[PDB]
Amino acid sequence: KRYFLMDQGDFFVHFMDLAEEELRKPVEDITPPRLEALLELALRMSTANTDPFKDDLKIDLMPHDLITQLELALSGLEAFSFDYIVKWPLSLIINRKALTRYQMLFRHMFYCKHVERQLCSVWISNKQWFAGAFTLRQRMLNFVQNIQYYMMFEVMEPTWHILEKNLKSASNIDDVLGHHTGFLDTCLKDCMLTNPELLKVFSKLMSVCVMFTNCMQKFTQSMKLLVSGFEATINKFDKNFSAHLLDLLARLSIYSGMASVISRLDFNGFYTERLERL
Amino acid sequence: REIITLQLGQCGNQIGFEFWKQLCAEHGISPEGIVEEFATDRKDVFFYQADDEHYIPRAVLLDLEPRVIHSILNSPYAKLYNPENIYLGNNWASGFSQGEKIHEDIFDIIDREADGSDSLEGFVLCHSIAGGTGSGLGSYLLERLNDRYPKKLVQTYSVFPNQDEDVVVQPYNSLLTLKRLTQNADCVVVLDNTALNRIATDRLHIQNPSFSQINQLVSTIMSASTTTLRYPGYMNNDLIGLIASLIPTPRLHFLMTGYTPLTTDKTTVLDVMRRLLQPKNVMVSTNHCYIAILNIIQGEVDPTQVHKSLQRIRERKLANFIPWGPASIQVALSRKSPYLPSAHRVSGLMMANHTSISSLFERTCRQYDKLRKREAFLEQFRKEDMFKDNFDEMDTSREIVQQLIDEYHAATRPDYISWG
Amino acid sequence: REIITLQLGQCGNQIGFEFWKQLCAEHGISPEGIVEEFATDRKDVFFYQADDEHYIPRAVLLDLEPRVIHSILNSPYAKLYNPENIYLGNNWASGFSQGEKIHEDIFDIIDREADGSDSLEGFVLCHSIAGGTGSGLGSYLLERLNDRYPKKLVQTYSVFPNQDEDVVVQPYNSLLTLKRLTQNADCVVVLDNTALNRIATDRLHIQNPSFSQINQLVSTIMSASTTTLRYPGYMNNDLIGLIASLIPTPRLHFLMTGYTPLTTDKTTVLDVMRRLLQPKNVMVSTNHCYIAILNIIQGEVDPTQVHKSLQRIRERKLANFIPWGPASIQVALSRKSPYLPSAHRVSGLMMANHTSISSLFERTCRQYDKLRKREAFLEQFRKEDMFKDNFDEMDTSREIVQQLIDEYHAATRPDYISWG
Amino acid sequence: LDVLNKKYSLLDHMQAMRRYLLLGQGDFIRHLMDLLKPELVRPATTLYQHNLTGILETAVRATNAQFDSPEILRRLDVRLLEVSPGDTGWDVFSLDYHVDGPIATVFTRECMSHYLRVFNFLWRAKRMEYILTDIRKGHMCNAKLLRNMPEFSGVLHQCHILASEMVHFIHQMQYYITFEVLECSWDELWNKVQQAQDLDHIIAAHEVFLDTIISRCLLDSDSRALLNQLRAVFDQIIELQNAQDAIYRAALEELQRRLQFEEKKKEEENKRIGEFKESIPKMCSQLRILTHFYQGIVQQFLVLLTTSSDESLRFLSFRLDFNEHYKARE
Ligand SMILES: Nc1nc2c(ncn2[C@@H]2O[C@H](COP(=O)(O)OP(=O)(O)O)[C@@H](O)[C@H]2O)c(=O)[nH]1
Ligand SMILES: Nc1nc2c(ncn2[C@@H]2O[C@H](COP(=O)(O)OP(=O)(O)O)[C@@H](O)[C@H]2O)c(=O)[nH]1
Repeated sequence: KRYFLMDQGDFFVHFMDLAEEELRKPVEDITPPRLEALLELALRMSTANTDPFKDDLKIDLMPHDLITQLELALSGLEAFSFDYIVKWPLSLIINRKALTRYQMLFRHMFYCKHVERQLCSVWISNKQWFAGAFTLRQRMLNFVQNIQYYMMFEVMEPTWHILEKNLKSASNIDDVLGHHTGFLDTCLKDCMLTNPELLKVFSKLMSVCVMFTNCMQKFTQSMKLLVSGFEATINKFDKNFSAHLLDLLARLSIYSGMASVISRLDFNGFYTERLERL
Repeated sequence: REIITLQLGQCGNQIGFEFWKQLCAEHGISPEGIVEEFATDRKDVFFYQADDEHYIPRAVLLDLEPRVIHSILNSPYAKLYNPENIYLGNNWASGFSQGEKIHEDIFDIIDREADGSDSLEGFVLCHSIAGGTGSGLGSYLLERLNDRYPKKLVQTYSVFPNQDEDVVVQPYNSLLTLKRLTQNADCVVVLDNTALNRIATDRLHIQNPSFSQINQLVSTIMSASTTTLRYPGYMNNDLIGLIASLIPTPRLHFLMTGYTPLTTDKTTVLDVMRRLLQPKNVMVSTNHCYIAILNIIQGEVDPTQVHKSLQRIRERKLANFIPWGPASIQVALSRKSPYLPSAHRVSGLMMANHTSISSLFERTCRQYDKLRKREAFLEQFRKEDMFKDNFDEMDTSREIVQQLIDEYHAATRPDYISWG
Repeated sequence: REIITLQLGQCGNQIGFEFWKQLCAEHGISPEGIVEEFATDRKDVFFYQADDEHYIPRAVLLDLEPRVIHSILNSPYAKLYNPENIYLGNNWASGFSQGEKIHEDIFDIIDREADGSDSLEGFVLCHSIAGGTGSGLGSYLLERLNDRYPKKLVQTYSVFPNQDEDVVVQPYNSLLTLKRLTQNADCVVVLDNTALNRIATDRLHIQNPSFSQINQLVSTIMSASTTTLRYPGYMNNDLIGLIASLIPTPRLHFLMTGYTPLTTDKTTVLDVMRRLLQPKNVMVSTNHCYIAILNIIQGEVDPTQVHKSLQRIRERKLANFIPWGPASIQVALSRKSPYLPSAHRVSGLMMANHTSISSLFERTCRQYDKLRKREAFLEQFRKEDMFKDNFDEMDTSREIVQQLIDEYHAATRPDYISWG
Repeated sequence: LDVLNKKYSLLDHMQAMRRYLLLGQGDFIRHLMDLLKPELVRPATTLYQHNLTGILETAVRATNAQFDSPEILRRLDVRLLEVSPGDTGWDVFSLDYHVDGPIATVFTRECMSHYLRVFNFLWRAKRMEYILTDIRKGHMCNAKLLRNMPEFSGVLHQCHILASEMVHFIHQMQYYITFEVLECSWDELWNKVQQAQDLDHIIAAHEVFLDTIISRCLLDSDSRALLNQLRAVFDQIIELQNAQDAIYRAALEELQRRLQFEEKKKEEENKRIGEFKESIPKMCSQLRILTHFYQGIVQQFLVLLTTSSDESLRFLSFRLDFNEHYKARE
């Protein structure tokens, strides 16, 4: 959990940027020795250098990423996957089926952390600066920071306290195998990884968010080094965002820890009533 | 992401002295900076690591006509802060001019620490607005830092001066500080002497020694505003991430404070949240509405309850805000530290972007506008006149702060998409 | 081959006395030079093996206007150093002239030891730059040694003097010493009075008795620089081998120092390395870059860890190196000695060729250039004028040191492959 | 194990084997190389074993090796190799450490043979480094008396840089052998041996220390191809030993006559400037082709060590390319 559910973010703040300049490069152009040394270093740098089994983490690649899940050349935040080593004794509980999904949880949770800081980075560069950007960036950031407060404090720390509680009161190793797969399926399903179309709508939201920060940072670099190009992108990006933001809350209102998402996403009645479906 | 703090001016040096002392006991550090034998935290950002575990804060202490910088030196904690970097009027112009001659040696002291650190995420300033020497010197140093370090974001735990209105030029000094602060500060956390003095009268009988006791109040807020950074947590480890959500529009870069157990000396999350939105727990003194809000908690907090608690304030609607945007509120849960008392097992604060703070800015602008017509205190001191013969920076400041006063109220309106 | 140390001048004799005493306790030797009963080291190089088992050091002690040479004699260690070889102004010219009349008897004392030893690899001078008697006498003896021993190499533990700038002729004396040192010394290890004084202020409160306490600091570096030779190892088992990697081009031979636990009074290799690259651990006071770096560690070091520790320093990119051809950080491991305390079980030192030291040379050249125009202190003492009527050795020295100042900055450039 | 540890001292024999046959002491070997140069450089077809034994005796007295148990100090003996034709003592000279008795079961005929391959390699690249330190002894010890001549520095500078770049490559490989083939292997052998109980865990494990050194070094039948390229560097080092000296005894030669030309004064030296101005281009081009040939071999060598196993090749490749001087198109 320290490296898969990101409880020790101290390690992630140090590791993220120390490898990013390499991560932005595509696959077949990335050297596992370089990433390995960089993680090996980041682990020593972090306050999390007190865990006995810290050595276990290894940097591997997920081929096809979430596509294999029911571009590959694209990499960095895109193709990163941790993997943990276990011997025969405890391999019998923490196995392939268990660690295939802990990784698949960590990967989705990495993008939410990675692109929140990309939106934060574009906001640092701007620090005459027409507001076209400030409207849309305030919208995406206040939407995402809230998804990451729901994911880490409405699903994970909740269910993990179910697992630590029930594994304290099992009396057999076919029942400990019951709780472990029970906690893992609960956090995978309650979180938005388990949707019939798998919430590709969340992926489309994250594509417009990255395309926005890309050009916005590029333009602010370009103007430093006016609205016919910028405000044109600002209006179209804000219009596509408001459309997908509303589509997400609408397609999540159809379901009936169920509405704690939408009730929260529109907290203090903002966008709570805009258009009633059908 | 090590962050340096540029504590400056007698008042600013007093709250940096205490803030570092507060993190001395809270963290595993003694008065000589030695790792405590009795002692899980991220001491890297705030504390430099010496070879023999002398965790020395990266504090930059600036003195000028020194008196209390001498009292800071005769302390048990003199060894704790030894980057060996301390370098030798009541007018804003008087402070700005003194800073300009010594700018390069104070700026080299900034460089030394920047070179020494693996990296530098940001700078933190402790000073009082209209702080005599503290203001003017602080505005000038605010202007130099952005040009040298555009990436670096400077955050000032401003000691905004509100004492029921001695400084006869106080409005003029404050007016100039904000103009620099509005265009040359990435973020500002506002505090009020009267608001805290009113809290001091409320929680305690202390009235006459308001400055000494209120130092502890400013400190509890200051240590608390950074605890998500100082102790690793799922979110808000970096300073940039912690603030960006609080300020939606660059110009509106001023944050309000509050603390649920002002008398921290069990409680469910549903309770500590409702208590905070109430206005006694707030420490700051036409419709008006918070632009965006976010809660901070550190104690024995259940994890299923906070969502029920979030939903509770959604129904209670105790605090009201209506930005055309969907800024809403955010939640935060962190670990209370061991060793120090665990009283008020659940203790937390809230940071809230609010349009009410515009009113405090307008009150000093009101005193200044009244004072400007009278020209009762133009100082006309040769420093003041020779530095400013036109006296037009005050008018430049007046239009910039009026734009800010206007922008805030525009935020209240339904159309901040159009210019405000 | 055995090393003979020509300690000269009052300052040089004091550091020389502290260094032999430091290896007295560190090695199995008592104050009478007798093998200690309580006592695996290569004592052959530094210590002569006598018939009484006295470990007489191969040390040559030169006294001029003796005062601190008499105090050296009234010591418990007077018996320890008994090669029975000690032989009887504040101006560089005054020292050079005094040395010339007694050159043959001091030179026979050099011969005696050379004949007595199985062999003689090099001469290690505890030289004092602008040392009054120590400089001038030291430059002259530096010139005689190379001519008599072309094959043998000369190193100098120069205590370059920086005291914030009493000697009014200090720049003139220093200027002359370097010209001799740049053309007549195979190696030089630079130390700085201010850099160590700043360290003394940092680690301790000692300020007024800076010279007595700083001796210990110079000593720890001086014992440490030789520990790979004084104790056996798989590599660096000879003085020239350490000297080769540290000085790539014949003209540029000045070495910077550093020590990881300056407060040596567990730690992984990964940590003792980075601690060293930081500038507080350094003891010396346009792009700039190191030419080649080396490090030696003596303690409980997992021999396996160093094989990946070099890669760890490589990733942090803490250091910027030479740009023309290749150069790299070098990792070496030695044994800490038994008997003496094992505090800071792991503790390290670094010797590096850095272009920053050019700046210290230019500062004395700056004081001298300013002083030369004024001619405020030409001495015009008859010794000074009669010895130097033309006063053109100072100008010869000025062009030679300027060539060195130029050569260093040429090293920073991409084309030192072209003539520099 | 209690009666083989004491009466037959398997512990002290394997402990001092690293020190003397793997150059673990070093001091003894550098003292041995110092006294044994004249005889080894001389064709050893005239040389015989008794002289080598006698020099080794006083050499042991010179080093701290004499401060050990007399038995192990006596077992060591110089071994002649086949007397290779047209050869110099340097090509055919290796210590043996003849061992007989019960200790033989741990150290068999197979064990001493594999140690001799290690020794054949370590003697070459302990000399080649002591040759390059003599080079740097010379560059430092010739330039200190040519401080008057300004015409020479240019060709002198081109000789120094290539000499420095060579010391960067051999000195680093010396560290890689020091801590990545002979410290981590010995650490692995020691722990697996001293925790053992069955003597069968001491034999089948000690052979693993042996059969891992031969693969972390380049002595294996597969790493031989990379050694074949390493030989070219081990050749180009002594190639400079002949390129450098042939210039000084020619260049320095004129300087001695220039003192004697002025000792005549106390037009001939205008013809010596003539031989200088025509000699500078040929020496310049000869040294230039040497640097390009050295770059052409070392760059092909570094690109030769591409990953096969990566157990021991990645931590040397990093060492040879640190500061990215190479791989930046040099
Ligand atoms: N919060 C707080 N503010 C203080 C304290 N002491 C002084 N101040 C404020 O400092 C401001 C004046 O700064 P001043 O002390 O004159 O700075 P000086 O010019 O260095 O003396 C006033 O606005 C006060 O509100 C203190 O202990 N706590
Ligand atoms: N490192 C060190 N330097 C010293 C000490 N005492 C004197 N010096 C240096 O010696 C230089 C002057 O040499 P001096 O003692 O006058 O030689 P004298 O003429 O024989 O007395 C100054 O530049 C001092 O920095 C000492 O204890 N330690």
